[PDB]
Amino acid sequence: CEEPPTFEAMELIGKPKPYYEIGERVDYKCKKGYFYIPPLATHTICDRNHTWLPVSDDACYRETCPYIRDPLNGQAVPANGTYEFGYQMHFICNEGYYLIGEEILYCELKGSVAIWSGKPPICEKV
Amino acid sequence: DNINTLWTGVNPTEANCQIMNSSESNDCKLILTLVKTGALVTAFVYVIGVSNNFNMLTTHRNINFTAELFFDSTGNLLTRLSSLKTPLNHKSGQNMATGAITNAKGFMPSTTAYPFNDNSREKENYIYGTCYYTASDRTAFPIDISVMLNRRAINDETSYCIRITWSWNTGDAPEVQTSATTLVTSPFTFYYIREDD
Amino acid sequence: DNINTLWTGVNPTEANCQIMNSSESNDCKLILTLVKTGALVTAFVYVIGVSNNFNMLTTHRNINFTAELFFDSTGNLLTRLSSLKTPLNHKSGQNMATGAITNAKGFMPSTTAYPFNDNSREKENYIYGTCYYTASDRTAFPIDISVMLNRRAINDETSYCIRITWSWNTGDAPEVQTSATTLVTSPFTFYYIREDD
Amino acid sequence: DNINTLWTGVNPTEANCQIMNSSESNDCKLILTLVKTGALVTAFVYVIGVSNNFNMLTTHRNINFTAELFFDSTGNLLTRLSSLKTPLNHKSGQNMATGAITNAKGFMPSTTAYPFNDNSREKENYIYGTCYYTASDRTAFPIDISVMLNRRAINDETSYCIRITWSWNTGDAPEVQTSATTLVTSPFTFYYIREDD
Amino acid sequence: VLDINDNEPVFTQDVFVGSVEELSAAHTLVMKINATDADEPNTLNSKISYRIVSLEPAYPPVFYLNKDTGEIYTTSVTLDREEHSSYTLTVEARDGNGEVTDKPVKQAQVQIRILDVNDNIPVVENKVLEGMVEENQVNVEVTRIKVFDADEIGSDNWLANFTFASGNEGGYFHIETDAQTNEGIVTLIKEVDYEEMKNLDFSVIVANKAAFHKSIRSKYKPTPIPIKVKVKNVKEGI
Repeated sequence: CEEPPTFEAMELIGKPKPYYEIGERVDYKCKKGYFYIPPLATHTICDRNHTWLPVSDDACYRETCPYIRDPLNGQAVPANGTYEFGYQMHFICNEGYYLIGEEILYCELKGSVAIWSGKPPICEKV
Repeated sequence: DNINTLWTGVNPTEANCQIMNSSESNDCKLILTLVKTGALVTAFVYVIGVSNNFNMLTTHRNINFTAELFFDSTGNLLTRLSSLKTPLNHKSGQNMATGAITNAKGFMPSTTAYPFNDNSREKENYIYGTCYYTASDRTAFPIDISVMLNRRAINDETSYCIRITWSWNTGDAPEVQTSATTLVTSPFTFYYIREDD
Repeated sequence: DNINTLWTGVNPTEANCQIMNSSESNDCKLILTLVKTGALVTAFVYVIGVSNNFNMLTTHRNINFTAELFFDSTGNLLTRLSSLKTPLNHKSGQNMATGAITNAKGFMPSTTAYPFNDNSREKENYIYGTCYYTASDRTAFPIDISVMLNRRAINDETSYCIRITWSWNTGDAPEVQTSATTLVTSPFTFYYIREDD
Repeated sequence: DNINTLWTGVNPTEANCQIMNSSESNDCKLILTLVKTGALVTAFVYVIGVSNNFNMLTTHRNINFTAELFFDSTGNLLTRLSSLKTPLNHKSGQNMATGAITNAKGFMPSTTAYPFNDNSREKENYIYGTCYYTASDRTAFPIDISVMLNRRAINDETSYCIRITWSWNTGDAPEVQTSATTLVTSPFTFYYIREDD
Repeated sequence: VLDINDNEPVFTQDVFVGSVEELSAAHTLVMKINATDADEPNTLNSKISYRIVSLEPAYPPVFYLNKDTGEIYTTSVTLDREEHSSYTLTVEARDGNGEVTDKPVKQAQVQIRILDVNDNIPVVENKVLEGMVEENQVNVEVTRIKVFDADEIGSDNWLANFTFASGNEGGYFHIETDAQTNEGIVTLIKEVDYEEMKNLDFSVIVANKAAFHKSIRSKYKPTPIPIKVKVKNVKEGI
């Protein structure tokens, strides 16, 4: 094999080598900001075909931000229907109330931690 | 040879301690372990909030709550008076073993080091420290811990007493209404001279 | 009966840990000792700076560096993933014993007390404390230590994890360009419930 | 199996330590316990004031006082130079045992981890912490503790050294003239690597 | 014949009154509420079930009324007198089932006063303090210093006790405490010669008359507040 595959959310461990003998095993590690869930494998072996046996980055899942409860007299909703980072959260105030804080929050990955871009707003009576 | 340990067990399934007497239907889960180290006992204590009224404390600026453990002359927990409503026992894996307690008295605070009803040595009956609360924004929040060892007996059965008071008094609460999830305090480790077996 | 200790040894001859991701080769000397005390494990950790870049960290006002230790199902350290690049072993004098580890798993953090990928119990996976740095002027500069236990895995082999993050963020750095000699941290001792042998 | 403890006994009848350099006729009661925990030693130390001059320290806003323990090649205390004026012995109930000490050397600070006359590893000979003093009005005043381990030997006999320095610098004295009763320090527990048996 | 809940418990007084100290621990008896009847005691229709109908200001939940005993305690939410000086409670007593029914029952008012403890360090609002001493003048107010404390107005926890950190070893200045506004009146009690050019600046520390509470003691850092003193150059003549 002359090319250990590259993936979006999982990085090879160690310095890549130009060539690996048949049977050599290469292990990966889930990238900074992603975390492993079993039972999918995160390693591969160079077969007799000079092709790496099938392996995918489905083992690692994106880091998620803390859960937010609905503001009093309000309603929070995952803008993209989940909590993984790089996504946003929307807030809506009921008919009889108005929003006072940030309308939309963005959950961003700082280093290895996903954090919300601010604090949840509140709804105030009109 | 696990008899050196006496603990509540790791993550009990159901709440095993009532801290707030204002509530019923035990409102918390107290993880307390005591391990013999020669002439000392190392105590490893923390609390997991279960009830809504307990978990809502993180939303308040000023808080104080105490866990009281009264042990009889044989070293067995007085469940009726104690905040911890389940007996302590030896380590059997990650749980509590079932059977008689092997030298419970050895785990009790020493009466000589920590006496009863003696004002002249009152100051010897206090231990202090700090634990931490992990907030939603991942910023650690310091919580003061005061441990009083067998200073005052309540009735004729109380032979040893441990009162662990968690408290905090700051300007801003650790959490807000829409972020508070559960009150889990970082483990607090302290030491005390132990009564003879 | 030295099997109750799992440590790096006392002052290893050569640097055994690589912390700075910005650097290559080992840059410091991580002294880590785990003692099995009944139902707990006492961890005793500190760092001795070796590389010039690592030692120069004392000149910067806001710094944080993390030592990652990953252990497989048998409790053996995963060298390629962990910052420490030499396996721990039992006590033999002031050096590491040579041979298979007798029940390494027993020294690993308990999965029940400290779970994996459980968002409802995240707060249970954190410990905090303070260590100290002895400045050139013999004053103690405080350093914050955050220990994260086996919350998140990174591959199919990592079964336990200890992340020890040293940090400080102050107006003035502990040292200046001309006084920086070596970066060593006062020992930090913490405790955690241990997985069954 | 009490040979794992080396202490001064729980509340000795008569004072057994001379701290204040300004007085003689040893003036305080230093309770010290050393417990062997695998490859470490747990040191559990506090001081109970006896003489009036010591107990009057609480009426001052800036105090420091040091206990120096010097140990020979066999780990036996040098009663002539050490602040403590009674040999340490093993646990026998709440009192010291009578007889030769069984492997005293194993309790001493390790020369390898903590060396003599080495300005490159000076920073490795310091440990730091905090204890508390309980006032009459139930106020816990924090007291800084610095432990210097076997860095400098005054004479030929000294093979190991432990210098425990208590200090506080507060705003208002913890006590007044009519309120000081005794200067009891809340227990302080630290750890150090122990010399080979 | 079986006794029935045809009547209601009679409160021993229309307006119950008690008090509790600020920063009091959890589960300290604040009051006891008393009510009785004329039925057979220790029965379903005679056991008195107390219930808090309402609490002004209702937040935080700082009090707890035991239904079986009628004694009002504090709870884990520690009191803070500065946030709320007093609390009002509308309470009621019932029997039989002991639950809230459509039929109303007599209600009583319970007024709980929070007793102030010295849990706030005074601060000096003025940042630039400078007097102007007239030469060779005795018993003259040199200047004033503003002190603020959030504790109860008029109590020993609010009045400021001024002490001289330094700069008055010559016994020149004395500070009185104006309790009307909790201020420090710095006055000169000795003659000063401008030719001597006596360097009259000093530094003082501010503290409440009563001793500080255990919650803030051991955290008190007495930062010296300097005050600069100028001496007038009186033109006696040439």
